[PDB]
Amino acid sequence: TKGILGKKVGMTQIFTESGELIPVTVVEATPNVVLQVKTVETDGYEAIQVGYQDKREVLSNKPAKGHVAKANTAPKRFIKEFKNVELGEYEVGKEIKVDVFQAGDVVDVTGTTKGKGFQGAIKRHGQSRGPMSHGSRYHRRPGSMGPVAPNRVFKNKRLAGRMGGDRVTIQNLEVVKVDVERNVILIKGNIPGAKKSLITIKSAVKA
Amino acid sequence: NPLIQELTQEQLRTDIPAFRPGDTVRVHAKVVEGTRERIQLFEGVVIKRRGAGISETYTVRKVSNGVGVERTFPLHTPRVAQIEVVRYGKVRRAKLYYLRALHGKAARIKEI
Amino acid sequence: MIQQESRLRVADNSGAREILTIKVLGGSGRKTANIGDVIVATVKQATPGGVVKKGEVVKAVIVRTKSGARRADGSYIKFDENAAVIIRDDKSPRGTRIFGPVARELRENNFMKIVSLAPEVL
Amino acid sequence: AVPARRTSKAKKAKRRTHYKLTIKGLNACSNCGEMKKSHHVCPACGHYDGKDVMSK
Amino acid sequence: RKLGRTSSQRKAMLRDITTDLIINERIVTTEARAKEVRSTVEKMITLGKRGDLHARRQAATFVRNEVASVREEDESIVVESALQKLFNDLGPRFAERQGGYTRILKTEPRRGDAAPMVVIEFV
RNA sequence: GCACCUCGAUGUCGGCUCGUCGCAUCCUGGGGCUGUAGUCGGUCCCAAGGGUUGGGCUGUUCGCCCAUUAAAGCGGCACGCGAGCUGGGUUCAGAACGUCGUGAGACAGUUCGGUCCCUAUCCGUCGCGGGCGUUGGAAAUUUGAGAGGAGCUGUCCUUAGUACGAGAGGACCGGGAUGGACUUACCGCUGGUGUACCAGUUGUUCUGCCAAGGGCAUUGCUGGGUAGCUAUGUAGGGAAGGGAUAAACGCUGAAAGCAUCUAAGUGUGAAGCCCACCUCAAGAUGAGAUUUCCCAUUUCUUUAAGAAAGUAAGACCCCUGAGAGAUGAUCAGGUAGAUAGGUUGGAAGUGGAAGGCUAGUGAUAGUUGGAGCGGACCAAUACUAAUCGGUCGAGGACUUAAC
RNA sequence: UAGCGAAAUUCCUUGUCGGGUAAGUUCCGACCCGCACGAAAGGCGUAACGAUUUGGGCACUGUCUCAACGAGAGACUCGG
RNA sequence: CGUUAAGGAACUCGGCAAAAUGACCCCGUAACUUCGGGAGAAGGGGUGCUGACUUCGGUCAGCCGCAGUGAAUAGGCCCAA
RNA sequence: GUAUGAGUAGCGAAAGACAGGUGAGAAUCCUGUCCACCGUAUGACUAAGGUUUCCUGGGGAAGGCUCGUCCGCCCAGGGU
RNA sequence: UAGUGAACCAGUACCGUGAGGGAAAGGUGAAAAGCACCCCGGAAGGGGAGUGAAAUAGAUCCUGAAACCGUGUGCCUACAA
Ligand SMILES: [Zn+2]
Repeated sequence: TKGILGKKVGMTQIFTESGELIPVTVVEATPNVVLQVKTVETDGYEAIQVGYQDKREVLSNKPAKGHVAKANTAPKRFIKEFKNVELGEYEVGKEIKVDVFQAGDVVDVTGTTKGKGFQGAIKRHGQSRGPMSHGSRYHRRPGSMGPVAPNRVFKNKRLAGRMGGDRVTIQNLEVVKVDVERNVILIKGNIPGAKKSLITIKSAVKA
Repeated sequence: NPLIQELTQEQLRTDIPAFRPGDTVRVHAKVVEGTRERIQLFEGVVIKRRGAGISETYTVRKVSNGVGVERTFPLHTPRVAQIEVVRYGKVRRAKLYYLRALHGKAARIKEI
Repeated sequence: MIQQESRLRVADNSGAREILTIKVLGGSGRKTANIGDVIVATVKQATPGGVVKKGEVVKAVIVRTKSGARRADGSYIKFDENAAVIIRDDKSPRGTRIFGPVARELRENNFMKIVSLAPEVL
Repeated sequence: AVPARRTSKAKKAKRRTHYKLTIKGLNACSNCGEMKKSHHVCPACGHYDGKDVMSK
Repeated sequence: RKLGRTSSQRKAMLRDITTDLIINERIVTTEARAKEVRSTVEKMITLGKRGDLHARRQAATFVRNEVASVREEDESIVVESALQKLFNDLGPRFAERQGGYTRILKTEPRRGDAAPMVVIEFV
């Protein structure tokens, strides 16, 4: 239901009111413009478009500025949706500010990972080595392709092929502060993402 | 750096004295057995600093009953009452890791 | 980070000095152990007299690792040896004296007859 | 290993559809109309930015 | 950075190239060497501005110790030694300029290797 | 056992890496009986979802032994896998012992040492691009036909010293706390690396000399170390539920005036099946859906779904680049500019620069001063470099019904 | 005969007892039912010597638990 | 080719390969024996710069660094068969 | 004689950079400067062996594992 | 590719210390009348103009097949084992 996108800044520490150290990430936000309302009568499901930043006017198109123009804002970059929300309560062109997650405290964080190029068959899957001495020649290889009888190779025998670039949720994290005047949520733990990327933040599914 | 130093100015302690690595220091740390709160004491030698702002740290070495004991601390805890600079030292290094292999009448530091 | 075929020391008056580990009890393939864990172990070197002699299957508990534990404050303890104290599975030592400082994290594990014998409980 | 068979006449000309050469970025000058590469000093003109650079 | 060679050979190269542009003020080389020479020449002329130091006693690393650049006589054959030219000519030319003392142009590929080439000037 | 099969040449069993399948089930899950008081057990039925340890002695298939664990399953895949590895042992040429042979020599008797080649063409598998189609031309947001992942479990407290027992001992069903193994993501902490960062120091050489500095000696060696990448570090994960079932247990009820879970009708019922959790997904040629943008010259070929040409919306070529990267792609920008380099400030990080003064006969010490130096990190600034330009790109077929 | 003896020789065999190890069919010490040791195709001891074969300790360590980072050449892109 | 936390033969047929010792001066040195040896047995200590004293040889005082044959070259040892 | 493999593997241990020359044409030839390597040898003198490779002036069809105005290569003259 | 191994400067070139072994390679037209002169190009090479009955007989020179490599086009091909 509750949902705010945003950026990724870095890592900090916070003493809580009992005095314990806690590792803390930093997520920003902005004003938060609702773009369309999708109904069953026209689209067969129910959702809400949402998008967070301000492009310059040089960097968009006449279709984008026609699509934004029923909310009277600048053209915005990161347009996404949100499902599973009971609507009411949502006009075209509102602002879903940082106020929503004051005591939410259980949150799914869905970033997108880094990227690491081609890498070996170990670093994807943790397959162990072979021996580095006693005469061998089998230091860092991906194993054997299977048995002999089927005259082929089965599928999902994992080999080399680029690390990272796919999107990963993490379930059931806590919220520490909500700083409305500076547009910052603080989260315990670790968010998948490079800096300046997107991060979606939702109220968690598993209660 | 810009928002981080904004968001963490409430919790930076300001009343911490100035000490260089190589200075003997007491630590009036707090010991929490749940309800009870008593105050232990170190008297060691300061070896580390790690400049980071919010989360700098430092180490202290006793020599208690023949066995060396080393304990780090972050600076900005509410669970440290005071820090008492006691002595000073002629030291030309920044991190004094060479003290582990020494004993007694050889791990001495000079005084200023 | 103490494993199989790793040599501790004895901090008792129980006639043993240096011990090899055998296993890392509790679990089904646990690799390492930290302060407050239980070892099956056997005495290598010994002293004349004393109760415990060489070649005995002997349980012990780690005091003073060289990579001690995080506390929830934020401090870390790091000693300069390894040590063990031979235990009757009553959680009660065999000797009547313990040498050297002893880290506090035995109190979570209820070795309350050992901690009241240490010179300094750190 | 070792090739199993002769590859036919067709698979040559089905591999070699990506063994092409291409020219990129030919523009007219501002001073002679001669097709010379963009973001590059015009060789016969000597006239980058409308300024003669190759000067002694 | 840009790796080109082993470690000490890059230091040899970037001392060799950047004492030209101090004697000749024009160089024809490739792309990558030109961008490293951007960085190093603009780091050395700002030692050219001070005149202490320490301006002398830091410029005695990235400048070849003596390479004469003599077009001068009063009644002698007096010598400008490729560092004295920094602390006499190139220093006070840029008393009002901030950073950015170099231009790079894009001429032709070389005949033998098709390596694309570059002229570096100052102004 | 037989000799169809491979002699113009198909390597032996263990071990390493990597798995996969069957169920005659080793643990966990659900049941029936008991010569089942309780705690334990014995046997049989359903059930393949996950898991199944480190060592010591043998070349070892076998095995025996130590210590653990919920448990340390049985088999197939050329007794799995040498164009992936080991070459250990058995099966080359040397030599020796026991036994046999008159003798050259021999022994599934034994002991030491012994040359294992291959630059992937096709299918296969893992990743990534080009073209076309998707029936006017484009920019974005999605539904899910299908498919993959994940599926484990211990210990303690309380109900309770209760039920059961003469005692000895000692629960089912519930609630809570906390670990092992595995696994997703990240660098604030603990640590590692960090060869264009800082300092010390030996030899010799060079910048004329003293002072100050470069070159070479594995980066000369030694002590620290930023970003980036990292685990043994940090945080999280398997929760809770729904529907139809298996073995088993019934309710009602006759065939067969009783009985009886079954033929008519109606239920309970497992880590298993289908959902629920995460990911991919319209080349799903059955090519889906919504929002927004753009509206007409010449030739007649004979007007047909004709050709040819300049455009609109928009994309590309080229250039500065990294949060991306084998190349191509992706993403940030291109003077309506902070895209990179420099400049001015800082920060991490070394630990007190050069010059000069004082104290010392000297090596050296103090002070001018937390000084000097400062790769990737943080802000401000158009000074230098992305100017000039060019290429591609629609005018919207037919039938029928409803209006 | 002396002298040795589960041996470079022993099928049964991992003979039996002692030592060494948490655990030792390999090693060392002893016994004798030597399948089938034995006196110049020499028997039994032996200091020094051995790029000889076998068993065990100290010190040291990426061989290992379990991997991580950096440098150079090849691999990749463009020209011959 | 260079470096590594904690552990230090758990790898393996086998410590194969790497790591560790290595220069000069001084103290000290076993069983056994063919009396020559073993023996560099094992195990330890010192090294830089300045001043004075000194016949010779070194001593005494002082100074600095984590480390003073500061780089390169230069034996791992013991117990049994 | 010509294909396929395929415009793939390889291009046979080592440090170069710039300015000015000549020329139809230059990273590869000439000259200048700085840097770097060996230095019980990559320095000097001779015995075998080779048999004109020596010097001067021209040339770029083939050889040189690329290019080449250059060469121990081709042409002409000449030296013990 | 026959006929001597050798129709051509063949027991030669080349291979082995040596005894020995041992190749491939014929054809312009009748007559060299073998392309003066002009243009591109450093040259090679080519296009005109000529000699010639013929130059698609231009010196690798009568005729000139096949594999192999190219250019242009009438028909077909992007849900197919
Ligand atoms: Zn022009």
